[PDB]
Amino acid sequence: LFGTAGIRGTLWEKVTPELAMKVGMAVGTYKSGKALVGRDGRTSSVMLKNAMISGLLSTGMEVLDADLIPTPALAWGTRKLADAGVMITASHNPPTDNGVKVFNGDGTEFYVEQERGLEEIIFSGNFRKARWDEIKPVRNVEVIPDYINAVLDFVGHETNLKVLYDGANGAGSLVAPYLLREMGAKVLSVNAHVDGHFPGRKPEPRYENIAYLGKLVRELGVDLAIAQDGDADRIAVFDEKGNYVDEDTVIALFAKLYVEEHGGGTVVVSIDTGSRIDAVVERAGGRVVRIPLGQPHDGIKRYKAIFAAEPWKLVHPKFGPWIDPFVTMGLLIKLIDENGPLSELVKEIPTYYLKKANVLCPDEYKAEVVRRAAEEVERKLSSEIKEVLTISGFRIALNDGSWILIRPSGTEPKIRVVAEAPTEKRRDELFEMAYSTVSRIVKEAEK
Amino acid sequence: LFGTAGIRGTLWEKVTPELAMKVGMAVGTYKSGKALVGRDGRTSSVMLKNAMISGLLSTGMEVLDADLIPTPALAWGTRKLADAGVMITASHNPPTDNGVKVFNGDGTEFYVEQERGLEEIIFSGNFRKARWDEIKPVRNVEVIPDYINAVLDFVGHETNLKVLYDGANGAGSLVAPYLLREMGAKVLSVNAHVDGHFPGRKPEPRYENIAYLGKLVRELGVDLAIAQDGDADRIAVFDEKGNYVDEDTVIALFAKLYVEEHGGGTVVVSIDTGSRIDAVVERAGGRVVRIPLGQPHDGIKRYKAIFAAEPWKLVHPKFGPWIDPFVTMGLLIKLIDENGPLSELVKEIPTYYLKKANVLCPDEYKAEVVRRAAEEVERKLSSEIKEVLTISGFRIALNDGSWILIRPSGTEPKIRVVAEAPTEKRRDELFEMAYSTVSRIVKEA
Amino acid sequence: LFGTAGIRGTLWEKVTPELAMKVGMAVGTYKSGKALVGRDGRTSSVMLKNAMISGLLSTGMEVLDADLIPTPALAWGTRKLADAGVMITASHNPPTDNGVKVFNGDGTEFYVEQERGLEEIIFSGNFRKARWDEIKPVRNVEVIPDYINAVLDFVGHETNLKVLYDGANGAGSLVAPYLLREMGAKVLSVNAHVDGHFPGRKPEPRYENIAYLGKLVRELGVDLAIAQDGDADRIAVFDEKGNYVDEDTVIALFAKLYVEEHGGGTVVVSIDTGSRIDAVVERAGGRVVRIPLGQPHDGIKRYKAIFAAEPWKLVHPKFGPWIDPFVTMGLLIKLIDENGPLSELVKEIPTYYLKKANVLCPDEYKAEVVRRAAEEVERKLSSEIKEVLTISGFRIALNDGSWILIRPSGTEPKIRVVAEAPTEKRRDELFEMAYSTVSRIVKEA
Amino acid sequence: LFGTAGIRGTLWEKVTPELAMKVGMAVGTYKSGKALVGRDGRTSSVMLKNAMISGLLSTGMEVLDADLIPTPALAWGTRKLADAGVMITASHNPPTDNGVKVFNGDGTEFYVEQERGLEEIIFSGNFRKARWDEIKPVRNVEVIPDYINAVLDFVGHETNLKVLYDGANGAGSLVAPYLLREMGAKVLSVNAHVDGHFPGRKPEPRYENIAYLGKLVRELGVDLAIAQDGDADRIAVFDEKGNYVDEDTVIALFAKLYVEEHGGGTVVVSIDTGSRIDAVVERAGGRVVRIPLGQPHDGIKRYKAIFAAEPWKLVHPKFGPWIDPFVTMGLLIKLIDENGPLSELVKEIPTYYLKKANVLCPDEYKAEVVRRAAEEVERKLSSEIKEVLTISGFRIALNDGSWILIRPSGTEPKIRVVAEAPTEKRRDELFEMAYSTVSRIVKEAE
Repeated sequence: LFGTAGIRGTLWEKVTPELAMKVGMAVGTYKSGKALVGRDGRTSSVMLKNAMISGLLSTGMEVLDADLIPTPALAWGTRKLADAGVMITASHNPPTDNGVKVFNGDGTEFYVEQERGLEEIIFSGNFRKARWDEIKPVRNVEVIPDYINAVLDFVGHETNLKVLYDGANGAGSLVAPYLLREMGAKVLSVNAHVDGHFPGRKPEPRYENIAYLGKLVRELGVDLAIAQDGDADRIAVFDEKGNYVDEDTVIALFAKLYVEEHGGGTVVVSIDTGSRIDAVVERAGGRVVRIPLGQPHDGIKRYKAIFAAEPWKLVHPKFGPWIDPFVTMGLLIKLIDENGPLSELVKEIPTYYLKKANVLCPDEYKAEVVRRAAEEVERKLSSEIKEVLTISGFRIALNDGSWILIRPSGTEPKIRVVAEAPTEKRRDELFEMAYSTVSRIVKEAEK
Repeated sequence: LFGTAGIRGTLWEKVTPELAMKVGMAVGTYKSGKALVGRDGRTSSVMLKNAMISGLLSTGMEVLDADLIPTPALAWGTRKLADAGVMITASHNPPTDNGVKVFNGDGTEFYVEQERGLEEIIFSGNFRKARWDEIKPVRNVEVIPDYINAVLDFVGHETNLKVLYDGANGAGSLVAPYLLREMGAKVLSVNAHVDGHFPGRKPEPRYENIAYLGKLVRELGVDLAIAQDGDADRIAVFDEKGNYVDEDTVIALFAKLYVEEHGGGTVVVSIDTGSRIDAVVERAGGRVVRIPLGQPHDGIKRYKAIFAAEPWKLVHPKFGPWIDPFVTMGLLIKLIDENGPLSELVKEIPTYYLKKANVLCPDEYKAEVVRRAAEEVERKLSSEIKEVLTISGFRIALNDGSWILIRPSGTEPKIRVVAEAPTEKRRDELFEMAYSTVSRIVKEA
Repeated sequence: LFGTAGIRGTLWEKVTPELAMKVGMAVGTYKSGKALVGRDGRTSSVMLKNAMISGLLSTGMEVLDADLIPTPALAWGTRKLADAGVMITASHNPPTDNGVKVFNGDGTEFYVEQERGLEEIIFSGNFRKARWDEIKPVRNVEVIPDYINAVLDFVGHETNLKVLYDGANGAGSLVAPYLLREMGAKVLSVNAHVDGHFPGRKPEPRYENIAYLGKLVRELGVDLAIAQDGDADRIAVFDEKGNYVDEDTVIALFAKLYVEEHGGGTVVVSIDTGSRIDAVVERAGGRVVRIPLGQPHDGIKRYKAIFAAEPWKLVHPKFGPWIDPFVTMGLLIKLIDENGPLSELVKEIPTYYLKKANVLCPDEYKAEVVRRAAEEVERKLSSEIKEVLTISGFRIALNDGSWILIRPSGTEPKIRVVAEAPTEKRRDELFEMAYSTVSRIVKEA
Repeated sequence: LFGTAGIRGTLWEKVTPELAMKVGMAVGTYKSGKALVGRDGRTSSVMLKNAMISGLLSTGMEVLDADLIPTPALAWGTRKLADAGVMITASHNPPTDNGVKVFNGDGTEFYVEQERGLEEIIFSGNFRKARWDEIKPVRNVEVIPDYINAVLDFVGHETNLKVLYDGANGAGSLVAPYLLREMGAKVLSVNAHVDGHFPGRKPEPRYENIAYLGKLVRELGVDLAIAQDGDADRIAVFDEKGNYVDEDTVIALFAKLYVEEHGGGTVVVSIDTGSRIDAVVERAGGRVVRIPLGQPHDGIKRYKAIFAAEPWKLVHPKFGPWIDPFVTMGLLIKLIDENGPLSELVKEIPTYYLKKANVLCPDEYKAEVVRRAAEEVERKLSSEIKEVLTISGFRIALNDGSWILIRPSGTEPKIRVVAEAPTEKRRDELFEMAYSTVSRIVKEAE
């Protein structure tokens, strides 16, 4: 059931009312006391929330119903109010899809160990049943105003910046515009009316889904563009010139800020974030530990990290251990007002050049093909190896700051192939090697 | 799954979230358009309503959420607003129980065809599945105030009577006090805070549960007492003396007034309602048909009748097809204001005397036992037999207005034994005979 | 505008939407930050709450709207949530009336200088005005469940008692029956549906408005009857024998309880409470001080008291400064469960005999009549005299524990007369002296 | 208290909680039965709505609380649900201001006679007071989804057009995006999160507040842009090329559509809508009658009109006697899908050239300066006069389709001066004559 980022899938195939009721029933067998429930704007979300609540109620848990809320606010509100938290969302997936994310009473997403717990209870049907006289009444709660205040107290900044905010027709529309305006920003919102058909654009704030914003920034005269996904756990940014600031740069900006403050410390990033981060962290005298994509919070506990991130998701541990783009965009505005325009701050981040691509493989082979292709690429680059990470596929780092990721995704039946180098010519050289080496090996096992 | 009146049963045994959702899914596979959804105050109802609503939504039906409402208001609202109605309730059962009642867009409970249809669909697992872009938002609706206005306009009576209302800690507490006050009634309410532990009393307004009201009537100086079940589709009444006005006298009163205004016409009642009703209806020039316990309005269509009833449950078809105790309490008060105290109006209703007991019998041998027992009673009394009905067990009617009913039960494993006579002796004789005939057959096989 | 415990009067006469708006304006000129807003169930209370809320918002205060909650829950919620509280209510006044009560961030009612401060601002019309961009959104808050949990945690007692709860169709109906149920009590409720017409009875839980409850306690076999007013700040109790436990007996029971645990300590009662409190407190080695009818907490601050009370209104300082009958309720159940049936417990209380009546008197002839009709009775009986109190009219205490009270009413044009003595004779002779001493000096002018 | 379109003003100066409570007390003295109450997103709207409901309750009226709703949804819901309608809004004014609009049970705005009735009642203090036992409980109602269903039913059109919707941070944002999506439109919204600070732009959809939209239309490849005000009773449009379609062109598309349908009929437009209406109405065999600003509904009963409009505000009598930009945007999409791109459709509208400015005049003179100036411009144009309307200021129509408006606004120390002509030279020449004539006569009385 759980992938890397919760339970996610297409309606009727994987995600059903029946399952959502099973997950509530399992959350109230594994955990007890109070459950904070929230949902995103998808057409199926109220249907799945009513199932979830039916499930949670059946176990004797007191349900606190927050209804339509961004995921971060559900994580924050869970810490403040509840013993467990449940979010109805498929985040960045199309409107055919929904899912469930589960949170603990400290605001952290479920650990791998806790997910397997919940699945064992679902597979067994061994659910805690309340007596009739232990079934607690639902309590409606209003979290967004408290969340917005907690984010303004944390950020401690006033602005006059003009800001373009793109809400993907999602839960961020009920929080980001108001937060920015409270800070004294002049907000021009796009896709900031909540709509589960995602009429504005595909909700995932990939560059190709939000490219129009770069043009909007120049015409409008804004200091900064901010885009989100449907449950607003992601953040994407454009500068005052309408340049897309890519995800590694956004992370590098904060990785530098955090390490320089502390005069050092551990930063934790995903296996698939690049050398912009190692570059600015080492120069300022801290270190980088890489972990699998999915659990940026996990790294904080293990490595005592001051900052953790994956592409589009930063964690601000002094605020709390959830991905918090509301903190992120608040602090990005403080960075600009305190140091000058965003395009000049991105110049102080070194250029690397990434090139990724999927290369299709059956799920039966997947793992064999990666293991055999990592060995071959290592051998061909043996003169240049700095380190091989094995924690999530194979990340091969080279002496000059280049690296290759060869990794199977947990879901789709294919292999992820990333290469990054300090030059375009070498981005191309290494990507070709990695791509074609995987391509050729795939078609071997396929005959 | 469906008995006489909805799906009922105990939490976790037969009634679950899983089933509540499958029923929603079934209703939205069998019908389309709008579902009006309501619940009573049991501790499990919001949980089941959540599951139900998930069900309904998954089929592309547009849910209207009326939340905590009495069943008659759900029936009325279903006719105003929706193509189907669903009610989370077990009406008069203990706090441990809940269930679902399903209504059509004209306000009638499911007919047997439609119950079976729904049962097949659940068994099949073949539920209609909306596409993501056909799942409809929930609409919250406030029914009670419009329901109250509709009763008030139908009854068209102001009053100054003092009324004692017992809402059985249930859904009636949100409606009857306010309808009585709007009519002019001075209401003293008991058990009129909503609570699914039913702390005040067992919710079923059987005399044995509501008999304290008798003495309360005396002290408080009230004209009338009204008592209800947890979803408020039952009504029981006490008079100004504090005397219980049993369920046939109540039906008799309504039978009498309906057959008079008309100048005759048909009155459908249950197979277990006795001769108080036959007496007033023939005297005022009308006829009585009988059906099985379940939906009095089945009768109305079938026997073009002007009134129908079972014990506690009266239908006023000029208003609508559903059991409507809110109409009943409004017309009882109108009756009294126009004609004089209730105790006076009940003297003008012939006495008969009823004794009833249940004899346990396995759900398996029920048809078998009755069969023999009834033909034995037919033989032992053959000189007197005026009529035998086989529609629900056997109702053996004698020449001297007496009768014996020997009926198999539905949701319990017992046979139901009843006698009505015009004397305490002729009663005691026909019952302590009829009971021991069934009793002795059950002690063989 | 303010009397002893709030602004109150007749709709359209003294209390208007206009006044309700000016008070909101005045509160948010005198204070800043957050205002918690609550109301009782009177017909006019939503109209005045809207006017009140418009007032507060206009000053830049952040309004927290609790809607329909009892006064104690508003005072409790104010301490938890806000810088000021506002209650729309006239507590025990008839349905023709409403009012406002203003609370501080610690949950105390308006102190006199706040009252005067507020009145000058209203007369002046110089109200703080928010700029457009400082008017704050209303926040809806659910207080009752949290207030219920706070009271349970403080009473620390589960029971199995049967209890008769009479909510005067008022705000207590949404709270008492559920607090009693979560403890384990089997609640039988009367007048426990909210109704601003107060159909059940006069909302003031005077013996003669709630008399009927006595013969009802016997009938149902309850261990205790509890009655409140419409805002539920008041409590009145009958025992399992259906004997009215008069209001000093209740006070004395808690007096005894609070002083015995402590080993002495001081007890603030109002000037018109009797010798029952004097006796159980001295006996237990504690000290009794009298203050005027108003706010019993003024006593806790001044005299570091462990317990304050007036007739029908107890304060439990360990919980909070407000009159809290939800705490009284629960500690009284815990008393009975720990020391036996209530009728027994009221026997361990000394008996005195009380009589009172009102003499109509113009406002300008109150200051005059009393002082000069008290000079007189002070001289006649200056043999016995143990102490005269003049802090609130004249209260003449004798050496045999007897006493007389002549007092000018706050909010009505009449002189109040009270006599109490250890004996049936000594009582009836004092009341008849003092009552006709006034009546006579009235017809001088 | 009432100006053109309801009671409007700056917070604390004219518009107060105490005023809003008086207006409620007045409406429940002038009218009986049920009152539907709505508001816009202004920071003061909840404060004034609470005061309004307090007033209305005090008179025994049954209050139906629709909360935050656009004005057109309030007029339609009033017709469905109630005997009176109240809207808390200052519509297009800055966030410093608020206001009250009142509506009859048939969904018409209050007539001048009805406004005086209310003002007298407010000025006398003689409000109907309910007895305690007649104060009715407030009923919360959900109008928007019923309203969207009625507009979709009335429009009878499915689409796949791309559409830029600009909600000006206002009540339109809760209806227009959903009504467009349900028609099949691919909606990209700007300023479609409600906020009383109007952070996106000034909510009045004059061209100069919404100029940026024309630029976004091109970049984004949209077929149509639609911009509204704060209460969404106004509509403004840009075509697929980012061309601002001016308010007379929008009215004219619809005058022509309505007059071609009926082969004739009367169209009622305000005194300051110009000649492109006359061109398409006469060419299809209909006639144009003019009335003053603010009363476009008054045309329907008075002149039996099939369509009525003033700049930004169109009435579709067959749906209701209120300004309904939701019906408008729906019918524009239907127009475009059935006839071709918007830019092509506006080419079939004859070109006139307008030029407007104000001239400062003390309130004490105003009337005198306009009367004298109009007599003087008439005489100078005497060889050319088609018609001179006096119903609101002086509108001087010439034989060639040109015209001059000289009008004192009934709320400000200035005189409004319009001139339109088939040609640029004639525009300039006629505007030069009228502007300078008025400008001179002002300073003599000084």
